[PDB]
Amino acid sequence: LVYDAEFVGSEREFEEERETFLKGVKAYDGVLATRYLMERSSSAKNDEELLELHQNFILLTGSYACSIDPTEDRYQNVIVRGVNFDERVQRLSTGGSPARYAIVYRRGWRAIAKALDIDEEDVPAIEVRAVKRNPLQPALYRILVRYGRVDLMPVTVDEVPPEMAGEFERLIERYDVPIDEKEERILEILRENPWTPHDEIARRLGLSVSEVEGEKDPESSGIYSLWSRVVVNIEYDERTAKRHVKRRDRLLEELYEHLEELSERYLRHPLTRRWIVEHKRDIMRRYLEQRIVECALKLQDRYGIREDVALCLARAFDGSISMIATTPYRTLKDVCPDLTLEEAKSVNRTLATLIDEHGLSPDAADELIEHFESIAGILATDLEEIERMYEEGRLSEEAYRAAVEIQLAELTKKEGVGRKTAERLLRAFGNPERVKQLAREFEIEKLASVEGVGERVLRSLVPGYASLISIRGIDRERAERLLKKYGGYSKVREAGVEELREDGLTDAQIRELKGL
Repeated sequence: LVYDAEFVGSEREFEEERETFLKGVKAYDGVLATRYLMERSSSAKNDEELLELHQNFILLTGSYACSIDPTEDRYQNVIVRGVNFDERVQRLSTGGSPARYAIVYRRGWRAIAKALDIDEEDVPAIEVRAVKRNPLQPALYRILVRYGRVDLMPVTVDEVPPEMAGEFERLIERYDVPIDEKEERILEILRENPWTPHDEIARRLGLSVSEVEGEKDPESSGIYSLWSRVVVNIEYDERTAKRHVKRRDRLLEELYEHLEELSERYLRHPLTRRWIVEHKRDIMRRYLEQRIVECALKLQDRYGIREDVALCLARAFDGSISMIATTPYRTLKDVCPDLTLEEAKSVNRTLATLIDEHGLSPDAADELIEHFESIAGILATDLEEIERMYEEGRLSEEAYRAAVEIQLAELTKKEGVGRKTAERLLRAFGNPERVKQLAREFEIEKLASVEGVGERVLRSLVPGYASLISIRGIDRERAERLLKKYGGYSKVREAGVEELREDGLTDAQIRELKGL
């Protein structure tokens, strides 16, 4: 399966990027060496200063990865497992660097390491998908890298705020970000355990992994997209960035200094940086083993896949189920030939949705998955872009018709909304998700300025709009004020009487609002 990229930046820019990449590899080797050590014994798995060091390596790994491709244009033709990521990024509403986008994926680093001709080390991996022992809220960790947030990524366990870990919730709240129904379901689970794995969440909510995740953009739906809304609203702080950059280099030497010292307690040979480079492959198969295996038995007992195949797919994808169900049939079959269509539908639900429910060829299905990754990715794409594509004939007739179907389907699924009204809306604002995002943001005048949009469609889209306007004495203009003022319906419902009478609302209105 193809991995590849091409560097198009200046000679001086070229050397800068390799300095960054090579440091990140040095940081990620920390994460691996600490893991090797703790699976050696009982005591090692329970040594406190060992867990703490493990985490500081993870933080530094994240920091250098934020620093890849600062000008958003040093690379082109980024391919991961046969798919061009340039195109992925350009269709997303905020665009951005396809290099950092590629690094969020298991094995994505291969594309970039080719372009930079990295050969100074065996298996020069940078990975950023650490879950159970992550200092930060995991999903958030990934989205900081995607937007190159050198400034926001902390570089020491000590400086990690409770708002990026323990109460990640305050961060959402501080920026008035709109959240949808599905997203509310997710956060429930995370409220008890913020380090709950995505597939486990998926199991307990009866949803596939891709619905849980979403697209790495504000204009989508899932924990990924939710975070993107947030991060894009924090303004960039040039000073912190500077501080982090001068402080980070020294830490990497200090941490390695700390590892050797501790390593002597559990071995007769110390873990020097030299030993690590020496025994790279040896050190990381220990990690990959259990990972691959825990994933092969899952695919058998939770998915009913023959043992030979389960073992094949696990290996190919470095033990990630997430990655497996973002992958088109033909390529899953390409590396695992005994794989039946039935069995592949069992792992990728997106696939089973367009075939069993919408009714397409496996060919058109693989098509849509290739260009847009998932159902969510189709909805995050502008209706007129879709057309432009088919215009120059990149989408097949069967594929083009289907995308148009799924997009309107997201609107016409509702109570009062019809075909042509949904079209005009996508024409005025681009895509469905931006429409729903605006409806949660309560911009009502802006929406009713479109022809076909009256109170019947506002009662269908804007949450708590029906609830508020059906009150006697309140009008549109007024509903917009109050929902914006307090943020959301229930925050009006549960507001204090002093506050609400301050807004000129009478007791008759308040009683009914509270519902007394």
